[PDB]
Amino acid sequence: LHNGLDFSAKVIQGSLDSLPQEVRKFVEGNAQLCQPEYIHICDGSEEEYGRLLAHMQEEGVIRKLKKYDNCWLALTDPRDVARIDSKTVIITQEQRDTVPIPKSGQSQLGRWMSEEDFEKAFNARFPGCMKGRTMYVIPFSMGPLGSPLAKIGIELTDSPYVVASMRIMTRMGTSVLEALGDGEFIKCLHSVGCPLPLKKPLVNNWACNPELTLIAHLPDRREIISFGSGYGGNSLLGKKCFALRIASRLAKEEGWLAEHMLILGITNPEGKKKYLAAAFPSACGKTNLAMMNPTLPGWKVECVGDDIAWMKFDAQGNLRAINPENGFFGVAPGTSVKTNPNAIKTIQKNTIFTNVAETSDGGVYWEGIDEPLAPGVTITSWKNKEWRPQDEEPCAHPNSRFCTPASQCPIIDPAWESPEGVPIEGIIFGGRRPAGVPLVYEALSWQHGVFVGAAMRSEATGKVIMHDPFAMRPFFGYNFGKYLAHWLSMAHRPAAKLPKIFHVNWFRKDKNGKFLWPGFGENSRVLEWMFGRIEGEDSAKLTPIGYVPKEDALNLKGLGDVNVEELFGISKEFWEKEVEEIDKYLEDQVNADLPYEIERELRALKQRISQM
Ligand SMILES: Nc1nc2c(ncn2[C@@H]2O[C@H](COP(=O)(O)OP(=O)(O)OP(=O)(O)O)[C@@H](O)[C@H]2O)c(=O)[nH]1
Ligand SMILES: [Mn+2]
Ligand SMILES: [Mn+2]
Ligand code: NA
Repeated sequence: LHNGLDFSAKVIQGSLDSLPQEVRKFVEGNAQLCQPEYIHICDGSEEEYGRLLAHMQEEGVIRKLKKYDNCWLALTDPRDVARIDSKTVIITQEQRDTVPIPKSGQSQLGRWMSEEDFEKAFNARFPGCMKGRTMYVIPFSMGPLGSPLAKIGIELTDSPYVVASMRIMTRMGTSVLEALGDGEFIKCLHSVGCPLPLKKPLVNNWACNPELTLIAHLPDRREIISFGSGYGGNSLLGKKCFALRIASRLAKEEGWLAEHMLILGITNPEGKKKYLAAAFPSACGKTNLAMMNPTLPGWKVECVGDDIAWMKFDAQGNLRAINPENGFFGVAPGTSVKTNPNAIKTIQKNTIFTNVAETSDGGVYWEGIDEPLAPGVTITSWKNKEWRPQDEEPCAHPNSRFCTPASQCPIIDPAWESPEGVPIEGIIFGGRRPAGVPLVYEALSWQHGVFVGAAMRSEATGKVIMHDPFAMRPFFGYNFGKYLAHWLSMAHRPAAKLPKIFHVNWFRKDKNGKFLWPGFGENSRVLEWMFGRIEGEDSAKLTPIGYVPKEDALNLKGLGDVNVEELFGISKEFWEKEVEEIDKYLEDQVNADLPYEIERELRALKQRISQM
């Protein structure tokens, strides 16, 4: 009767008419709601990318890092990398489907919001929120195009930084739209929450709305709706919202697993290769392991992924894993030639850095780079101030990131994009435990291994030790007890070849606070032991917590005087306290949804400890 709800006049790249019907409805419906000035349907081309970077550069949104080949630096409003799992929620009809109902306290395992409450929140945020801005339409694949394990999303965003970063971290553009056709997709809606004219002053040329920041997941509607943050997991909606929260619920429904795991391939000196997955929390070194440079001669490690694993048993019973990401969104501080040489070589081109320091010669700098600068070279911190080594403040934000293409990693695995995925033979859990937990132990069974994941604890970074089951505490898409049952159910599947489960601790300290294990490339010696155990080698000693390496089973040559007594010590007094703490945690936090098999493993461990 007038123009309908036809936004064709506002399209500045692409065509609404060429979009699949349901994608068009999603775009136009949100264009009506958010009132963007323009619509840009991303094609994923190199020209689109380069021009958007130059535009952001011209506006002061990012700076070019002149030392490198096509690298860039964004400095955020410091409010936009504050703690916001308080503002991260999942909407379902029933709270219990999202989190177990705890016995004593508040839940640590997720944060539910009612549908009613969410609709009020949404109505208070999104209407007119993109006024004066371009709505970018990002078609993206999580996983290799045409992998039967891949899933597709469409992200609408008003942030060019999100567009640039999603090109790196996902497969993005016209080829995705063509692969999608009329199939299902996850609807991803994002706004920085700063319509023009700006109602509040812009800090550091970084649009955000901290007071209204809210990151919502609606698994029954296949929707992620995120408002007010331009940063990381809040804005790149593939990264955690899709990769873990939505995907874990899809996995539950469909019979697969979505996990906070690296995936690596390891080849021995006789050419035999195995793939392993490992779940460690933030600050516990997944990215270091995934890209490891092994010290043991004749061994090779190659990287499939450093953060997310989507895993499904195939008809032959093999546990096939893909990396659903297209890049590495890695913590910058602590990355050096020493700790991650392969990362150092990946990130010197075509990489976007956020919240690190800049050197006067146009390079990057951060705590732990271990790379001295020439006299006269000066440093600008992530707060855009002159910075000196003898100051209180760090030069980079402690969780600042690089965002780099996976294809550039010099040890990227030749099957990192194989659509069928890679066959996983081992799953590793671990965190930071300064006391009591040995370097490595092996679980006694699948059920025991699921308990080991469930019981994971890690020192926060007096000190505090917190539970982080499966390294998924921030990320469960649904009730953690039901997740445990889902894991346990894999054992009753036809022909499943259940991988061996291990627990590691890189972080045990002696009584003066010194690390007992050197770690990093030396962890290859632990992987050698795991490799042998998967192969059935008689290299294990039974203990109350699981199997540990026999005396002399680990290759310790070249390590000198490693204190093996302390590094492998298992104390009854420590483990008595441990099991009690785990018992109380699971009772409180999982309560009526704790599977029988987990409670049984808890009872069994308590019993074996009692007989020490
Ligand atoms: N002592 C020791 N520290 C390690 C080792 N591997 C990694 N680290 C430490 O782990 C930290 C880096 O881990 P992150 O990159 O935060 O961990 P991540 O698991 O990749 O975290 P996300 O990217 O947030 O998922 C640094 O403090 C490293 O020094 C190791 O083998 N030994
Ligand atoms: Mn990482
Ligand atoms: Mn992570
Ligand atoms: Na900035």
